[PDB]
Amino acid sequence: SRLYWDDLKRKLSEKLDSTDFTSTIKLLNENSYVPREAGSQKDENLALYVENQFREFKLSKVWRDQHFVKIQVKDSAQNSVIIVDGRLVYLVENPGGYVAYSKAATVTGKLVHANFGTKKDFEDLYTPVNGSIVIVRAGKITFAEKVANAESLNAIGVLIYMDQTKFPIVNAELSFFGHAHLGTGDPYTPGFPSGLPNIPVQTISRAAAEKLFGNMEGDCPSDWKTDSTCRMVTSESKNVKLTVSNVLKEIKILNIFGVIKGFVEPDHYVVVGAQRDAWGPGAAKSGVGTALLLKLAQMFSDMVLKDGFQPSRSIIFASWSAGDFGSVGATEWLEGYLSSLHLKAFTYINLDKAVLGTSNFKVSASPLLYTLIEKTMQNVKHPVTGQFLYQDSNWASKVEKLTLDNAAFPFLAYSGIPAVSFCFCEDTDYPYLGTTMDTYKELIERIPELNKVARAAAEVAGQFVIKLTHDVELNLDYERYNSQLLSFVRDLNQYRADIKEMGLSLQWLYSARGDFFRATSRLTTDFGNAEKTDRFVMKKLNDRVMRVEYHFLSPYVSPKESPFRHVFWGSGSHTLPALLENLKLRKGAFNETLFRNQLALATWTIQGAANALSGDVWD
Amino acid sequence: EGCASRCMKYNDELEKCEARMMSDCEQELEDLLYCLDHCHSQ
Ligand SMILES: *[C@@H]1O[C@H](CO)[C@@H](O)[C@H](O)[C@H]1NC(C)=O
Ligand SMILES: *[C@@H]1O[C@H](CO)[C@@H](O)[C@H](O)[C@H]1NC(C)=O
Repeated sequence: SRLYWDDLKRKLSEKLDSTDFTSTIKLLNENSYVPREAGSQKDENLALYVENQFREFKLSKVWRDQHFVKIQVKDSAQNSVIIVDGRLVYLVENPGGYVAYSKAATVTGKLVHANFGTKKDFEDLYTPVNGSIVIVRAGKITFAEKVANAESLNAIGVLIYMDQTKFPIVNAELSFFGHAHLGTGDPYTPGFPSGLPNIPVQTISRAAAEKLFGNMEGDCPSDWKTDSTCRMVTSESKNVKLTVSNVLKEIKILNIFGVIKGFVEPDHYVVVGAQRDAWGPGAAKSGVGTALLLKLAQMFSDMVLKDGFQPSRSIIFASWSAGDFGSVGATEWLEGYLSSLHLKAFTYINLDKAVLGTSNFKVSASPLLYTLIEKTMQNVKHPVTGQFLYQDSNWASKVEKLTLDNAAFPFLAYSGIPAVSFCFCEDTDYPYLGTTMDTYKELIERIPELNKVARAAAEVAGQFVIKLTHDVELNLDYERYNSQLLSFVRDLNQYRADIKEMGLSLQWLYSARGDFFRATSRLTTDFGNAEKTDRFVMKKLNDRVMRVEYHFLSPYVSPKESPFRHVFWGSGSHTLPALLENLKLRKGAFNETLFRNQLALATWTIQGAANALSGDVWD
Repeated sequence: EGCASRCMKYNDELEKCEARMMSDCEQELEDLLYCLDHCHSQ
């Protein structure tokens, strides 16, 4: 009997009901696999464990992908934070954590609080930060962005801590880790035998921060909603000395892969991935994802070998290393297939940090995946309330774009592959990420129904996979870009009068929007008319749909200078938001020459994406 | 029918209005955008 969606959905649900996710999470907190910094013996032990599991599940093929990359680690000299009061000097902390890609340096000066280190946070301070060290709270934005924002204003170093209000942790002495590269991948290693900080940056404990605040004056504003102990600026008699001595080290990292080959179009794949490495025990950070990855591979393999599931397209499971350093393992893999990966991999599903709580279900993705997400929400229940996830029909207008710290980001913004990340979470951040308290014990105490929540995260990802691989057609919603383009043109249209003043016209941009619109309609019509059983018609149409995301990567910038080339979701002067940010200044921070080029290049990119949607040259 | 075909009449009205305006189209845009964002293809 040929299986249909209803049969597959009910089979998945059946297998999930008997799956024990918590045993696997707990096994990854055993002493043989913690802590597991990238390139460590323990990371490697876990890789080889994952490999041998994939083999046990009888995946079609299992393989290793190795890279040598340069990371930064702690030196043998301790990093330190010291109060200089001249007549006396005393140690505040030798911190147990560090920030990777810090400049190694020693600096001394005033200490100034900048809240979270957002651009607006700095703008609202009464104290200029130039020539000073800045202290900020973790959260809201990445460490890399905090450091970049501080550097932009000529700060000389950055301290980062977890305040009790946002991060209610009983232990005030807890250390933590992150990285400050404003990018992904290995920023160091040349092309023979970059978003990096030029100032030192260091994580300190809350206790350390509180000792600093005891040498500081001024209450913090109440709208910061932070602890009552917070203070704003060092006293005139005191300065802070920060010493960072981190060193570079070459490591070998292993990405572990397994595939279930498609029955019809094995050369096209959905890729499902999870970070394996972590500073410290990494239960929520890496354990949960890796457990999901293992259980999904096992279940899908069983569905194919025992239950008659015949996926049309391939399913790849990827266990990545050096995720903690900026998706380094995944980025290195992407970079090997510059310009061609999008012809093979048609979607990426990230599993990292999929279970951080119970209250909310959040999703970030390429618009191409929005219909798939919507249909999946209609068919998965919330693991505590029992209600289906689809309770807001206007959800798609609220989604936030993927960020630089999410492993799905480079797949979309660098490689042009539609990608999705999702989680069950709270409003508050999970407090133990990047610490030695990120353990199975803490995770099960905070989420005692962890097994049912993991089951729901598995069901989401499992349903994505089935939808993407089952039918002869691709469930990718290219028409979703009509709303994204129109929304942009709406934002641009606020500056119509500026545009007239400069002697320019939007006619060709309008016209390119209209061309893309009609071109998506025609492609939809063609799918509607195609003989669904003709493997040759369908492979041609599906090949076309797989190039839609890639054609929003600007062809006018080097991926070595600006890796995130996607004009909607990427970063730099070629993006559509950057065009609007410049034009916003014209009311001489505004650059008219840049704007002219930006309008031209955007228009060419959108028009070229419309043309690319036509089948043959004579159409 | 897909969303682009369902909403085609509104796309045409916007283009017709842009064409007039080049010899404010905010409503014609708002209408299209509304139709696109409230359309569920599946
Ligand atoms: C910050 O810049 C101002 C203005 O140029 C300068 O006078 C001051 O010395 C600088 N502050 C420090 C602490 O370097
Ligand atoms: C304005 O942009 C153009 C083109 O990118 C560039 O050559 C020029 O340096 C920019 N001018 C300023 C003042 O930044």
